[PDB]
Amino acid sequence: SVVLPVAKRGEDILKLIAAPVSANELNSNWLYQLADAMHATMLERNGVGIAAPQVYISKRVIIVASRPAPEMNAVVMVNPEILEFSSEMCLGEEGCLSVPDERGQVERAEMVKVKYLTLQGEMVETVFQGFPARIVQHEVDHLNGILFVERI
Amino acid sequence: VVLPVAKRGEDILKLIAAPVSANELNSNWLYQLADAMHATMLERNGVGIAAPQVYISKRVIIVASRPNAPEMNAVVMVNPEILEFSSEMCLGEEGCLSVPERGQVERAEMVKVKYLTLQGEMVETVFQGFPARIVQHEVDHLNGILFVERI
Ligand SMILES: O=C(CSC(=O)[C@H](Cc1ccccc1)CC(F)(F)F)c1ccccc1
Ligand SMILES: O=C(CSC(=O)[C@H](Cc1ccccc1)CC(F)(F)F)c1ccccc1
Ligand SMILES: [Zn+2]
Ligand SMILES: [Zn+2]
Repeated sequence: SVVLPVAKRGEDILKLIAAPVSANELNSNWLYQLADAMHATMLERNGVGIAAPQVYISKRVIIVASRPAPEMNAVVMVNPEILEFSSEMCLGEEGCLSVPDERGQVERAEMVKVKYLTLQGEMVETVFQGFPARIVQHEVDHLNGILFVERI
Repeated sequence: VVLPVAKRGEDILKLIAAPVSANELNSNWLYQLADAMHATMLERNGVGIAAPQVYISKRVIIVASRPNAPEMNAVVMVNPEILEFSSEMCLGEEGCLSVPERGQVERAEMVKVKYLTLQGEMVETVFQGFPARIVQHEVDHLNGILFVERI
């Protein structure tokens, strides 16, 4: 697997709205390869999530992978949409692979309901709670051109 | 896979693309990116393409001259760098997949270019005429410049 270089704060790739994955790209070796390189890069940097823009790819693909932090199976999400944010809020320390040695506290929704496509192109809707929810929110923020430092 | 192409107005096209790292050379990832760029260029009837045009902010281009012009084999260039521009200029009709306006643009008639192959071999070559325009156009994409800004 390839470990990819990661963009840092100050690079404007992080400030765009990433383009949706088109229909022809679903279930393609192009998309599987992209996701595998993201995944490998996330593991090599000890991240618990990653977004394509952070590897210079302005496409709506994220990975949510909470691990020590509670432990989940990693989930790849293509064109994710948060359909509902809870009004209940949780605060917690966040970091970012794109913002080396800078931590802060961000208020996030405690639960989100998210609709996304798998790499094959199947639609799934999943509710996230707690730390996994914060990860989803942070990564969707990356796809929209927002760093966490802007929500401190 | 035919990739969607960004259009003039989208910021992805104005960035300075980031160099491809050593780890990506000779990887299934890179070959797959180049294949997808190549297929996209063909489906849109282009003679070149640069990764930023398919939402990938990386310094990869293809140069693929053919009539409607010399016929060449498609060359994939990683981290290309123009080492020299001739002071001799030449004007030619250009179009762009991202500006779907044509225009008459002045280019260096000759360029000397260094790049990496997909396998990681470092290579140097000179281009003349239309292939040299194509190279200049695509390197401009890597530095956030569209041909309409040169008119
Ligand atoms: O490994 C990190 C480095 S940063 C990280 O994993 C971000 C994900 C994240 C961390 C904490 C809260 C929400 C999201 C990844 C980014 F920036 F690549 F998306 C980590 C930070 C805090 C707690 C546990 C682990
Ligand atoms: O299909 C086009 C439209 S554009 C095109 O192929 C651009 C490449 C180009 C064409 C002509 C001169 C210089 C560059 C592609 C771009 F934008 F991706 F780089 C075409 C134009 C002139 C000659 C042959 C074909
Ligand atoms: Zn981040
Ligand atoms: Zn162009």
